[PDB]
Amino acid sequence: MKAIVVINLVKINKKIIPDKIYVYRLFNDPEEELQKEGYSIYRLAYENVGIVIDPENLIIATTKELEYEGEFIPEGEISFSELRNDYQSKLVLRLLKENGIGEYELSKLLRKFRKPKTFGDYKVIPSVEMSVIKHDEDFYLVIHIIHQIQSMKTLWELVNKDPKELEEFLMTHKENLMLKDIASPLKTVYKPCFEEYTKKPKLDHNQEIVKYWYNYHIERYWNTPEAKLEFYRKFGQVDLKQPAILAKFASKIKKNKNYKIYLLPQLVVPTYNAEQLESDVAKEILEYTKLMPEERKELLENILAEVDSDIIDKSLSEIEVEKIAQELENKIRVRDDKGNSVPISQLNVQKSQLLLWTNYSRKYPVILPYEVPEKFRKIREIPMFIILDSGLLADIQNFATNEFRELVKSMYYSLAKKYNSLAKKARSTNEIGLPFLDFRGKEKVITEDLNSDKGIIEVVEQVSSFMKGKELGLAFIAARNKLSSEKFEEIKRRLFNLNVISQVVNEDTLKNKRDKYDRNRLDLFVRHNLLFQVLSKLGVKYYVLDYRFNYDYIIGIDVAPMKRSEGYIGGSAVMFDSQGYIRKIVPIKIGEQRGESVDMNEFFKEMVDKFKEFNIKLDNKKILLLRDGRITNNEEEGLKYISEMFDIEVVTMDVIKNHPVRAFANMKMYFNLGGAIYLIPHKLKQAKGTPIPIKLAKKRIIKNGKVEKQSITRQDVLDIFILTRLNYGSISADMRLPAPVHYAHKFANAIRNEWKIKEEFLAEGFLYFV
Amino acid sequence: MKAIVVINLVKINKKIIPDKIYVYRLFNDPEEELQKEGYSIYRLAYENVGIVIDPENLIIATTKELEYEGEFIPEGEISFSELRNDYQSKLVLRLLKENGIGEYELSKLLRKFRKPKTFGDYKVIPSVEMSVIKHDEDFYLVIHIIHQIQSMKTLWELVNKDPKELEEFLMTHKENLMLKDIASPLKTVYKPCFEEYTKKPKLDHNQEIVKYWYNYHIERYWNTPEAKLEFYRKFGQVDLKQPAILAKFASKIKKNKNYKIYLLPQLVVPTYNAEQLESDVAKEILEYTKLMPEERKELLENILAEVDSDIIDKSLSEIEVEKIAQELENKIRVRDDKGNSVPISQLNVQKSQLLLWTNYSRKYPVILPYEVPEKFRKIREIPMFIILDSGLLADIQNFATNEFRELVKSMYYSLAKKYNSLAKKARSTNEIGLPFLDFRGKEKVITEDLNSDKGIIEVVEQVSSFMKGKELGLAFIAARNKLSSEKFEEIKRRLFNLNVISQVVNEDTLKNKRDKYDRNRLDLFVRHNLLFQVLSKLGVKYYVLDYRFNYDYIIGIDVAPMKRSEGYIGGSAVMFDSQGYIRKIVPIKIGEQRGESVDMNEFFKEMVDKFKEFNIKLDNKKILLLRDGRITNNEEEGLKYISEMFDIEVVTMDVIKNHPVRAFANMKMYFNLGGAIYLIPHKLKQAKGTPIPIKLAKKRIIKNGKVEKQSITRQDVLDIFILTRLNYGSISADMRLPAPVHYAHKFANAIRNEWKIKEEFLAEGFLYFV
DNA sequence: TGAGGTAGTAGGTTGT
DNA sequence: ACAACCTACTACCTCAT
DNA sequence: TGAGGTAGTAGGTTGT
DNA sequence: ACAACCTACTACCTCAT
DNA sequence: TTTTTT
DNA sequence: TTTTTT
Ligand SMILES: [Mg+2]
Ligand SMILES: [Mg+2]
Ligand SMILES: [Mg+2]
Ligand SMILES: [Mg+2]
Ligand SMILES: [Mg+2]
Ligand SMILES: [Mg+2]
Repeated sequence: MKAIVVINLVKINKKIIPDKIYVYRLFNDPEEELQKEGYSIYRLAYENVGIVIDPENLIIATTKELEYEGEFIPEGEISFSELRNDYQSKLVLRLLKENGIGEYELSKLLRKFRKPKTFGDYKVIPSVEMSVIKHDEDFYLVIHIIHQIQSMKTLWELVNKDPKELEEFLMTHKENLMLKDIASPLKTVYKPCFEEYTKKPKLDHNQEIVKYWYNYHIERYWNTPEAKLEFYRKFGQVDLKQPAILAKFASKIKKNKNYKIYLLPQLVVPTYNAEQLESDVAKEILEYTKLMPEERKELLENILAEVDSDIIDKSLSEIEVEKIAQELENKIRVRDDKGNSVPISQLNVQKSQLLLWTNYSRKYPVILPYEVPEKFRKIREIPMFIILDSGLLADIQNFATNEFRELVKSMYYSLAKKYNSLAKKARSTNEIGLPFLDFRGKEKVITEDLNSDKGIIEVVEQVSSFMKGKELGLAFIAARNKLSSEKFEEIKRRLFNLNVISQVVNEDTLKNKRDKYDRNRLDLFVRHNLLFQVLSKLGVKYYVLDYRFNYDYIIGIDVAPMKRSEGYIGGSAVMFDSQGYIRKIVPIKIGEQRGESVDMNEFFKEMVDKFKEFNIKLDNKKILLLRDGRITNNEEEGLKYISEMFDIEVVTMDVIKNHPVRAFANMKMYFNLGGAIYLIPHKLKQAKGTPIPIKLAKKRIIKNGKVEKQSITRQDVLDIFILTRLNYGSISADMRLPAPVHYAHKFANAIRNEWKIKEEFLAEGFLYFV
Repeated sequence: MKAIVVINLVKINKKIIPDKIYVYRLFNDPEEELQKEGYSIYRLAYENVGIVIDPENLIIATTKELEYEGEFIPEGEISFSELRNDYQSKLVLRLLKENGIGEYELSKLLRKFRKPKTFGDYKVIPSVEMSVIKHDEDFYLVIHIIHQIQSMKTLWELVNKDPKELEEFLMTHKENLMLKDIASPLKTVYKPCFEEYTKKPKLDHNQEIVKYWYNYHIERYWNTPEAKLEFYRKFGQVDLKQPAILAKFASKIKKNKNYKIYLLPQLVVPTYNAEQLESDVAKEILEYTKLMPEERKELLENILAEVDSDIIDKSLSEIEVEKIAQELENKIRVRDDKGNSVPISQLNVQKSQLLLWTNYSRKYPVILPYEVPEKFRKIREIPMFIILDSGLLADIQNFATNEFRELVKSMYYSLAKKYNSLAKKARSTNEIGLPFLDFRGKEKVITEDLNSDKGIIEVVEQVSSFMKGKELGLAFIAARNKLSSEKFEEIKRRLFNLNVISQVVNEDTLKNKRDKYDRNRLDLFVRHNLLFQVLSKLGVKYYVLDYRFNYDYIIGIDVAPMKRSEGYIGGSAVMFDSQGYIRKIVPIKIGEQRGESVDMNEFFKEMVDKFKEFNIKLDNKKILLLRDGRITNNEEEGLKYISEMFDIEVVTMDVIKNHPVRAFANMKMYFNLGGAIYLIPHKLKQAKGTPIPIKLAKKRIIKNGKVEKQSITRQDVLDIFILTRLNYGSISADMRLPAPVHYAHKFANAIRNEWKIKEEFLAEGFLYFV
């Protein structure tokens, strides 16, 4: 099918294209030839109305003649047609500013129809973001409406000038509080310092220090007789009862991490966080930053109407989109009562209703898991523990215990008996069957304070003592609402170290997610999701795709920052076929690295010993590589080297999720724009908000040490959309990313927290990190 | 016993002690109140004849009145007696320079009796290093004679100006070559850039670039008409046939690692490395930097004789040392023919002659291993592989194969049969016994190019295919001389991943270490060492100490850098007793960190689940903690927190191996100086050189959250000396560091290369990283 | 990389 | 010219009867 | 931390 | 005012007959 | 509802 | 000397 939709793009008149472009080459960084801190090769090319076409060799392209006080050589001339499309778009975007078409102007135009509002102590201000895209031979401007939230009160006029209140404020927001200094014209963000173990802030009470810093702020920046008037009006006199906060830089470009700083809690403001604000106010600050497609369309049309210039057009652009058929969603292969491989279509049911029979067994068909792991043939008995945070009230603890026990016995055991016996065990003897989750007897319910080291030590000691001689166990943790991080991660890591798979539920769910009719029971949605997630963590694949993929492997790659270091960690997820029609999932860990660039040589070496069929078994094996972000130049250069030796053919694509392009409709679709493909694979069930598409770009084929660029066809889009529909963490899931990228992200995040179990469950689809 | 020895210390006249010391406090870094190049708080205190007594708060102590162009406050006055001993010593050292007693003067005085020599293209220059120590109430100056090696030829006049020769030089020293720019007055060191995979340098041939850089060097630094004369005399004209080398900073303080640099191979020199120089010249450059104790004594006495000043004395100092008895070395507990526990004393044999019977069995007693791992009760079968680098000649390959097979069968199997049968298997049935190392049949000898990725892949494939269904194997690798790093480590890591323990021998050993009588056999020393190391890697402890230690555990801690990251890795080694008389070794991995400071909270949490007896079983457990280096303030602060909860008592000591203090004698001894203990535990078997002592300092006791400083007694020194004599990597070993620190270093280095086997052999004494 | 020792080259962290 | 210390790498030299 | 979506705050790497 | 993307964290809102 | 089933 | 011993 097809349709016509309106997108937030406006055409650009061709008269803006420059006639003559000069090219210059520098010999040294402008920051060193001269001495002006902050000056870079990009600022020099910006001030001359130009772009940087070679950052390594310092080669820039300019419209005017270069006005530089250093050393350079002119490399000649160039025409607009000899630049690449990206640089053409960047140059056109730069030229749009010289005609008054800038973000500073369009934001002011927008703020005539949407006014900056004030909620509590914060202000929300609309703004726009502008980009340029070359579709075929015409340039289009992309305008995206965003909001910014700022604080109108300093840290002094927030705690009512009581130092103790400042102490509570600093201590209760220890993890994620940052202070921005507004008295400076750089607006640098700092982080407060805290004492180890004992917590508590690090204040210093000394009048001389505060006097020196206040006078330094006056003298260094506002060094005119006039400016001191607004300095005294904005912040007042030199308050002396205010302590000084120990703080460090939030960034690291300056480096030299011995730079102590003293912050006066009178010239700084908190940045923004809804955790430090009342719920009734956070509800209305939100729902103002989210706009329906119609509101965006009317606002953009008004902005275009109130622009007086020939350069840009007066109406938004319309594009032709290709709709996605409904039949594509219903392409999964579940297994029925007997043990067949019936499509889910021929049961008059949808994927969401997959465990409705376990509570009724009279109105909905009985549906059984498609795949069960191999180690469950020998493993038939699994201990289960219930851990409860002592910070909850007794009624909540009893409710959580009862809910966990009922979930295990009433819901899981029915499936465990209908699968193991009714459909399997042909004559008193079968091999693969669902295990048994004990929870039997006392001393398996642990009630310790999970927010302290002593409680965690006691919990670990108890579980380890009970776990002697065993190899796989399950745990249900009922945690409090305010459980700090580095304690959640610690609990999960120390439980994984004993080969115990854990599932955590927080207090707010146990108190506000009660059922519709029976208000003394957990909601059906939550219970079904919990059972599905536990089954997926135990290695059971409840359904598989009915699609037939043309490749032999599908690999997703992602990179995550380290916890306490300056480095990065790579992670990947690999899906095999062995016929095309059925897939498995195995996570692969790539080593540490210095930047966001995966060493493709070490990845394939690690992907050879973890295999049996090799990458060159008998003939050429085709590999599909989806990259979260973009394929860097080093990754592409290192793929030709692998293709030279291993004799494989790689097809690489880039998946992007943060782009300013929007389509003003609510349906699953895709369209081709600027050489890339924008795909909306999901539908929004909430009233307020606009769906964010997925950008597929830069498809290329590498073989025999050669790279050939290609264009994305319809089959690739259909394959990506099909891979989108494979989620093992939620039955009623409508996600955006494809499965390999989605699970590579989670595996990288798990490695960041050093969550490893046995290295042998990973090979058979155990997904503890899901 | 006792003796009197001469140490390189000279007394200092008390008249130098200052009368009045001023104290000042700054408000901001002098690099920011003003704008200089590298001005710091330490340079400011140096130029005012003073020290920095508080770096965090910027509090400095000065002798003169402070002359500063910024903001500061005087904190009052202080007397010399109120400073700590370290700051008193630093102040006295600073005051020694104002009287002409500096390194620049004493080095010039020394260079009258030792002249700077020239070997090949390098120059060796003597110099001195000076320190100050306060022993009881008098200050002593420590003078240490060192040498410096510099290059008198640029990179241009080293390759005879042939660009191809320059390419060969750059490619053959790719790993460890650095270039220092001598045309600059900062003498900054750079590292050349190379192309990935394909290797080869990164040169740029362009006359304009070389002209610009040469003129920039002339203009920026030597900006006087006179200086250009020596610039033209030193380096010559602007040579134009010289390419430009791509290079980056060797350091990282500047950061911003996109700042490429172009180096002219005419203004830079190699720094120094004996790998790039002829062997006959490297032999004579060495043996000139090493001095016997007598030469050092005469040189220092001459230096003191030719000093005209009252400030320092005219003769070296004499100290009273306590000798170490011979009986202490012979305190190991080996096990005899029957299987008893006789001390090695009652056999008329020494530790080195521990396997002389396996070749004679008629002149020396038969000696059996004390301990054998528990996993060998079930394991009775071990595959053995022989891997040979294809870069060796055929005769060397055959010799290596024959030597490995003979080592396994003639030497090991005799022990394996005398232990398993003659002494064990009382009635046809025993449990613990030595396994069998196959090398059975062909297809267990692998000959592939180990310097390339293809050869490593093939080797891994073959070993993994043969290793199917097994759990422990052994490998002997015969590698070439020039085997580059990152290939050795890769081979070891990929072999460990298959649970194969490897031992590597290089080509130079197989060609020059032939036996005395039979020149077609490997030397006895090398063969015995190889067998001992293999046995230790397999978990067999051939001997244990006869000492009785007063503590329950001994823990050694070390920190190592990361390979591709900016971070650090902690490692530790723990020795248990369970009675005080016997010891086991278990390595413990501490997590990643940002600096050289181990998180003591996470270490003890990891040391609880890896235990069974806990740190608080029934009563107080004493822990001894030896730190490689020094205990940082954060580590000490985090130990009181642990002592508060876990109810343990920790005794911490600092072990230092790089200090300028020397004793002019050759015997095992120790003495007390400046509050620290200097211990010489080994004897030098080479003619040239002086033994380097071990500095034990800063003993302290932590319990109930309280820290009490203590003094090192004789029992602590005896314990450290006894722990020194426990090495499992060499039978004829006389090392310096204690065993826990020595093995913590190796475990940290192994973690740096990610060498992990199964996490279950680690807990029971396997030492694959030794 | 037989392993330990004594010699060099370069760089980093801590201090409190 | 900020002291003390760590780390990585390279080279020779000696070991038991 | 039921899991996914849409909204904010801050920071980093790549380009070639 | 260097684009164009990634990461970490926080908050609400909706889900299957 | 602090289990079954064999 | 590209093994035993059971
Ligand atoms: Mg990414
Ligand atoms: Mg990700
Ligand atoms: Mg989860
Ligand atoms: Mg260390
Ligand atoms: Mg070490
Ligand atoms: Mg070794």
